[PDB]
Amino acid sequence: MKVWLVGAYGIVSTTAMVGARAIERGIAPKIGLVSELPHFEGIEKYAPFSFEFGGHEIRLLSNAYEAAKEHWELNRHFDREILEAVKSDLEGIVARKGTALNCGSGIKELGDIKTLEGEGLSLAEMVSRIEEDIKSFADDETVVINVASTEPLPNYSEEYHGSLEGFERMIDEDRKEYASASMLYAYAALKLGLPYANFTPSPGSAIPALKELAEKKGVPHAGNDGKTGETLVKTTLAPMFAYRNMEVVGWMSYNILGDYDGKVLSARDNKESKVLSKDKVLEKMLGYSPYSITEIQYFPSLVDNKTAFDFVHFKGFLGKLMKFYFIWDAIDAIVAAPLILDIARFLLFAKKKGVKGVVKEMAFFFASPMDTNVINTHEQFVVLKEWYSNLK
Amino acid sequence: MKVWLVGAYGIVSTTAMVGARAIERGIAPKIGLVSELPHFEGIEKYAPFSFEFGGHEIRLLSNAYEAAKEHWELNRHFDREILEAVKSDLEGIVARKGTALNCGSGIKELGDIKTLEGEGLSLAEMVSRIEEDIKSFADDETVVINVASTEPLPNYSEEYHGSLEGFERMIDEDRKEYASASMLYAYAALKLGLPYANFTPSPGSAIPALKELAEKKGVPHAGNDGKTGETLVKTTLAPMFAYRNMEVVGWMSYNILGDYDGKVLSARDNKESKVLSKDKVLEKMLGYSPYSITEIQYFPSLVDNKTAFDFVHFKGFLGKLMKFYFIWDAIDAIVAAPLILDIARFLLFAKKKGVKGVVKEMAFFFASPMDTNVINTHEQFVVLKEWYSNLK
Amino acid sequence: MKVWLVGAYGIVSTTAMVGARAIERGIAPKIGLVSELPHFEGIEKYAPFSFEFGGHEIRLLSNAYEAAKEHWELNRHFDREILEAVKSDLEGIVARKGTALNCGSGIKELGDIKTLEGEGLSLAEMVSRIEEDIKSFADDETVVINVASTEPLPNYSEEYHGSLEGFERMIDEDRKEYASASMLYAYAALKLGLPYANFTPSPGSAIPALKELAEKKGVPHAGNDGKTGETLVKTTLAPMFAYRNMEVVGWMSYNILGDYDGKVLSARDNKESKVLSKDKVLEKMLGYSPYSITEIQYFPSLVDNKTAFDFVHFKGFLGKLMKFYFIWDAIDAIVAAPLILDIARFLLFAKKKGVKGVVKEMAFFFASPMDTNVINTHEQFVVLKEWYSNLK
Amino acid sequence: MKVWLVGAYGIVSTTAMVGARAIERGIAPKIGLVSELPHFEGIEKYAPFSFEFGGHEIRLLSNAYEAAKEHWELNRHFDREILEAVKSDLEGIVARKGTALNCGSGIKELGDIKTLEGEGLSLAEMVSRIEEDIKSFADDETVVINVASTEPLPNYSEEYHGSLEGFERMIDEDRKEYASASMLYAYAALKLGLPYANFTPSPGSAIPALKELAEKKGVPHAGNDGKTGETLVKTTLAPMFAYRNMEVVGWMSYNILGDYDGKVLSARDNKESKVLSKDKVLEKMLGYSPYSITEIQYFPSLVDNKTAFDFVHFKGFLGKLMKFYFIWDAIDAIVAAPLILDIARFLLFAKKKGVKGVVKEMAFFFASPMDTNVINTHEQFVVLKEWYSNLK
Ligand SMILES: NC(=O)c1ccc[n+]([C@@H]2O[C@H](COP(=O)([O-])OP(=O)(O)OC[C@H]3O[C@@H](n4cnc5c(N)ncnc54)[C@H](O)[C@@H]3O)[C@@H](O)[C@H]2O)c1
Ligand SMILES: NC(=O)c1ccc[n+]([C@@H]2O[C@H](COP(=O)([O-])OP(=O)(O)OC[C@H]3O[C@@H](n4cnc5c(N)ncnc54)[C@H](O)[C@@H]3O)[C@@H](O)[C@H]2O)c1
Ligand SMILES: NC(=O)c1ccc[n+]([C@@H]2O[C@H](COP(=O)([O-])OP(=O)(O)OC[C@H]3O[C@@H](n4cnc5c(N)ncnc54)[C@H](O)[C@@H]3O)[C@@H](O)[C@H]2O)c1
Ligand SMILES: NC(=O)c1ccc[n+]([C@@H]2O[C@H](COP(=O)([O-])OP(=O)(O)OC[C@H]3O[C@@H](n4cnc5c(N)ncnc54)[C@H](O)[C@@H]3O)[C@@H](O)[C@H]2O)c1
Ligand code: NA
Ligand code: NA
Repeated sequence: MKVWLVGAYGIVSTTAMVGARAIERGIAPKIGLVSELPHFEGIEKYAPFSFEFGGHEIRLLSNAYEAAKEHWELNRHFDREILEAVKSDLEGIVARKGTALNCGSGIKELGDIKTLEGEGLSLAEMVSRIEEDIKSFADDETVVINVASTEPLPNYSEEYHGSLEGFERMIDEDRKEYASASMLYAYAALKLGLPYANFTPSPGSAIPALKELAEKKGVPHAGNDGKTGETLVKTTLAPMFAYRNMEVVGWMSYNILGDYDGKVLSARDNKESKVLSKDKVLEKMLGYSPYSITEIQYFPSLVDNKTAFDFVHFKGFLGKLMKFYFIWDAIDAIVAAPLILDIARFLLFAKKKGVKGVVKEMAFFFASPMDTNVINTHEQFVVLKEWYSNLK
Repeated sequence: MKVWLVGAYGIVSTTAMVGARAIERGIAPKIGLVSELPHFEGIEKYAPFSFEFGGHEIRLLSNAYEAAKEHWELNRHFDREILEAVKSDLEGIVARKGTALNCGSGIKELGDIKTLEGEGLSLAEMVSRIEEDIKSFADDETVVINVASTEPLPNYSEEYHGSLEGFERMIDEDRKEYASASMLYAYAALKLGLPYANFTPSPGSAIPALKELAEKKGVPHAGNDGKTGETLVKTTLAPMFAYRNMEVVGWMSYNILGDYDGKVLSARDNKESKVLSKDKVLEKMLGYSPYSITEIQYFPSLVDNKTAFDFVHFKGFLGKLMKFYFIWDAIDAIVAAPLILDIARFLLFAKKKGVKGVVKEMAFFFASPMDTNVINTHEQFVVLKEWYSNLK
Repeated sequence: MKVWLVGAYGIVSTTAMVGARAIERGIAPKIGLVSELPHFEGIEKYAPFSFEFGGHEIRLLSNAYEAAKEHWELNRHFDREILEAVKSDLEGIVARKGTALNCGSGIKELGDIKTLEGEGLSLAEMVSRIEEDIKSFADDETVVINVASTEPLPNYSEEYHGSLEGFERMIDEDRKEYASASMLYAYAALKLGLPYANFTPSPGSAIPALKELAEKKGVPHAGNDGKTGETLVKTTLAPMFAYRNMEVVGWMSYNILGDYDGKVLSARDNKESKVLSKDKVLEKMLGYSPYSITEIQYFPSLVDNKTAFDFVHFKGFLGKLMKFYFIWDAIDAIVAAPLILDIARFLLFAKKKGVKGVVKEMAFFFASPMDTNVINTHEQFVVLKEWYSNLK
Repeated sequence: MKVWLVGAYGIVSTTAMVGARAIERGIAPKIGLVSELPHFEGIEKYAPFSFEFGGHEIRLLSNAYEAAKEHWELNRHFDREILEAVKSDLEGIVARKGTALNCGSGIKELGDIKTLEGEGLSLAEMVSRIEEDIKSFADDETVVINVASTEPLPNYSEEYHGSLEGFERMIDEDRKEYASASMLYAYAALKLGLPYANFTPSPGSAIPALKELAEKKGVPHAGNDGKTGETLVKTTLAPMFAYRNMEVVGWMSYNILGDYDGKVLSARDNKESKVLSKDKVLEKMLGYSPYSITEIQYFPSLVDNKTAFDFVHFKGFLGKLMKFYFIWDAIDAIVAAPLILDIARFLLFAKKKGVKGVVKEMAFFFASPMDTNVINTHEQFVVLKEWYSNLK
């Protein structure tokens, strides 16, 4: 299958590419791949483990190997022998210039960038380049996945976001104020009849306009925002207090990280998308609102080794207060990268099975899952297993 | 309903009694009570929130109020106004002298004790006092729950434990070597047609002899070992790694506590029952065996404020190792005490609904649940909800 | 001796008062009192353990017992028997209405307040009430200590802060813009020839104008900002990396707390005083600047139980990076309150020994110590011991 | 200078060798070297940064490069380019067969070993091989440092350990029962007039017999047991509670590690040497005995990445209990290896300055420092600085 990655030179993107190749060459295990669990045996009938890659970027590098290597130098998150083994493969992956339209002040942290909008292109002209890029690469087994930097909250517009007609009128009118890069890539993917997933808390296809487009086109889509680390633990652990009839009175989540993701998320406007995603999970599992504080701060020495410190203050029998602490220490690209490959496979599977619109049953992968109130990790995994079984 | 508590003067026992009374008087909330979750509405039809208490003990105190107060002085785990409010009530609860037969070297840590066996009584004579004590208290809504100190592993015997006939032959023969206090209390309870639960990892009714007895008598029973803190987190969290196809390579669980439970568990023979319970959970959820280390050490300054430190070392994508730490800081009697009341209620419910034998669907309460391979906290809670629904 | 406490109804203030009385009555130990260490034996010759209290406040309560009780209800940070024992004593302590001039937006978090400036009083008129309040209480063994809410950074003024003449010209001119409450209380104390200490990071007497005043008057003064918890650990631990020739590349300090101090510090302008104090310590001990992030966030369930999470990322041999984490869990008023009594005693001692100006050798108590580059806790304690020895 | 390393193929030993070479070649910084702090400028006059290596071992490898590489494969604790750069250098370092006499049951965990005693050699014959090995390598700038596996407590003997005459009588009598490998290597080193240091808690030269020998020969010696991680933090932090007149009521230290050191220390007899060293530090800094629990458990996934979890329970003002937690996450060989080079340099310095007997002022490096009650890290560092200054 083919995967078009928006933000193709990112650490998550390049690790997914390195990882695909290393597994295909038989020099890495299948650990971390949800699609490789016994319950999903038979997936390879519709979505075998075989990947070709293309994508959009705004940072300037020659190919995905120079990109993967840049990240590897700072993080060393796979062995040099894996880097060497996948070199000629990744050297052949060359991203196309994309759009960073309305992607927030955090974008400046990426350094040297080139964009479609910086060429003077209108919305219609940008959509045409984006679509030409993708359609030149795409086949009948192609999926588009957004792993680009996190955008700020979009400028609100009922008219331009509320219906596909309104959104297409937005493009016709070149009303850039109400468009963001993530909507334009999603629009392009769905217009081309290609399954789409959003690994970020940027809007992407999560607006009614694009939800309507996906349904009309009969195209499956999924998101938003990878649930890889702290939020995974949060949606696994929070239910434990509810099952035991305890009240969570306070929940602190402090996340520190470096690298390009920490760098963009350090900006107050970009950060807001992520912070809301992380916070709002508690109410959806508990029914009520614990005093919740969630922060992300740049901490350059950690690079891609995002560390989270959580503190849960909870009441039990006779109103007595008690304390739980956790510290999560992992490489963000390690927990994220296989999920990209898993999502591509589940999207292709769903496409072949005639699924269209929001694949709500893919909630398990996401911190802000579209069209569902299933947030509990355990319930989500059951829903994913049962969905697949019902379609296999 | 009536509850006979073996280890009636313990901190868990006395807190359950204090808590029952405080709720009944309307000066405490219902927080911590699983039987009070919306899904279990209607339980009060069969098991209303109303408790009378008796029990067995070996430590010397006048009544359960002097006992509750002893623990309260060191822990202060409920307000003085709760202590005062429940005083005359608990003053009327007077334990009967029980047996500490083969309850391990840790028993010495309890200080001044008196026992049935120290009177020179045979197994048959001890069973008769135990049964006379219970039957004098019991009615048709009475349950027996063991919350006594944790015993060592029992002396192995196929003959005396393997069948009810063999066990009754053991008593007839006064073969004390193959009996423990927890089996004798369980035997007495089941012989009297009373539902029984074991909040400890002592054998209790978890031997084939007594399992056979419960079935024959048509009596429901449950256990073993309250899952209140570290083991709860372990059975909630471990599944998260499996769902994400990660390998747990190492799991450290270090528990430090004081008070009488830490004191008895400091003894190497008693400790073994608990350590096995805590450890064996991982394999049953994962399918394989992470390098697992579990320890309990006495630490007197903490008193009943058991603190656990856990460290999970795990592999993900491309074999990369990552780290998760947690620290649990709670009052053991706070997380345990409502479960005693919940168990009494669910046992009475099951009794009225014609349930008999091991109530495997009560696994949710226990670290070593009898007759089940359902260990996952989420699966256990679903099983408990579905069980109740199917019987309501 | 007598102690005038600015912010007399605060949790630190009222705990110091409760604590003084309880020790004097012989129902509490002397634990926590630096002035009670063997090395300071003989202090009682000049500053015996004997305290009378008065002070300024802006929150509305009848006396210091109602104030201490308000905090005790939420925190329970000493036993009810201590509360009862010190009741009639604290009932006789009645604060006088003070000034909250330019004390930042965080002041609004205190609820119902009354102030001198809200009466329409000029700077000269306010200074006269403040001075009349203090001088009516003061004797030849009286000290003034500021434990009021933390102020924002003051409005900068070379002219009005740079010399005593400029500062007195500020008052004559009623130029409120360049005055804050903490400077006015400090001015009043020093004008009255009374030793002064600032337990907060508010400016207080730490401006050249007031430093000049203290010298002229021959009066000892000390500050700023109690070093009680996270910053104490930081100044104890940081030196360990320097001694071992390791480079600290990153230091995260995250502090969460509730109660009135967390409430005022939640305001972005007030918070800035504290955050700078906490951060700048590293450079002064290390010679260089680790990437340092320090935050304080309100977290109401913790009340006065401030919890800090720190993360130290450090390089050693061959440039290899390593990790250290700590979690501090204490009651802020517990670590602060004895230091108030200690400071009063050391200030009276210094006064009797003819010390005047900044008592730099009291650095040990403070996170922003005036007139010194001694920050290391170990060096500070040696300096304090040697200072006292040289004057005893 | 030359350094003879007992346990030459260990991870600490081989990292010190790799590190020496990498610095000398100018491809690594001087971070981690105490001898490279500004205060020790001028050391290079007597002990320049220049190292040749030999040593004793019992595990079977061809040379120190194959040994360093074995550890590097599992730990990756320096870059492959460092490994490559120092290859031909380390290939030329070939250990001589040593003795593992009375080195405990933990020795079995090392796998395939060959020893002098396994040849049938008496004590006198073994001492002669050990001495011939060392004297063939040694010059006038040679030091012997023990970095071999930790031994159990020795068999007690006043006669054979109490005086040099008694110890030499032990050898003459071939009384192996009262000798251990570490005493024999130390004896050999001192008999040859060579400075000696013990990086382990094995006895080494810390018996009166050998202390007497070192004095007679006019030879400087140092130890015992590297203070690199948890014990360093403990001796840095404990003083903070004393300075503030707080009582430490409990201190938990839990250490988990893998690799050969964790493997040998997993044995109950070997472990005892280390556990006593770690524990006894508190009393020497505090004057009293907090309830202290210290454990070391094998945890193979961590390899040389020893992780410690500490919990400090402490009383302050009014007897209120408070909590401090730390987690130490480092590579043991990283914090240890430069100290080996530092110790060699300080020993050579002391030798040239006419120092003889126990160099008590090297306490700073050690968890069980010989001939001193200075345990506080801050006091130790001052003593080290002042010692050097007084001799430079
Ligand atoms: N565990 C995780 O790493 C994780 C978890 C949840 C969400 N996410 C989200 O996934 C995304 C990728 O994470 P990452 O660590 O790889 O970040 P990254 O910065 O390394 O990669 C993102 C890439 O996108 C490019 N980019 C930014 N805006 C673009 C645009 N408009 N069009 C095309 N390219 C653009 C950047 O130049 C960069 O190369 C981020 O949004 C992140 O917040 C990551
Ligand atoms: N969170 C928890 O507190 C928790 C969780 C799981 C299991 N448990 C188990 O529940 C039990 C109670 O815990 P606790 O903190 O109340 O301990 P506890 O020591 O305070 O109470 C146990 C009581 O049992 C009495 N006893 C001991 N052996 C007896 C015997 N053979 N017959 C009659 N009485 C006997 C003791 O004197 C004591 O009063 C322990 O076995 C404990 O390990 C507790
Ligand atoms: N461990 C610690 O508690 C600690 C450590 C370092 C610094 N401090 C500082 O000490 C101070 C007291 O801490 P706390 O917990 O008692 O806070 P608190 O809010 O309980 O007490 C401060 C009191 O000052 C009063 N106040 C505010 N502004 C005033 C003004 N201008 N004039 C007179 N009264 C005023 C408030 O009404 C309040 O009663 C705070 O500034 C705090 O940041 C505390
Ligand atoms: N941070 C630290 O690594 C640290 C801190 C304090 C103390 N120490 C001590 O330093 C020593 C070395 O630590 P390590 O991690 O390198 O352990 P290691 O096991 O890797 O190295 C020790 C070497 O000594 C050899 N050995 C054992 N007994 C011997 C004997 N009698 N004669 C000659 N060789 C022998 C072993 O084969 C091994 O190669 C251990 O005793 C350890 O406990 C280490
Ligand atoms: Na805690
Ligand atoms: Na870590």
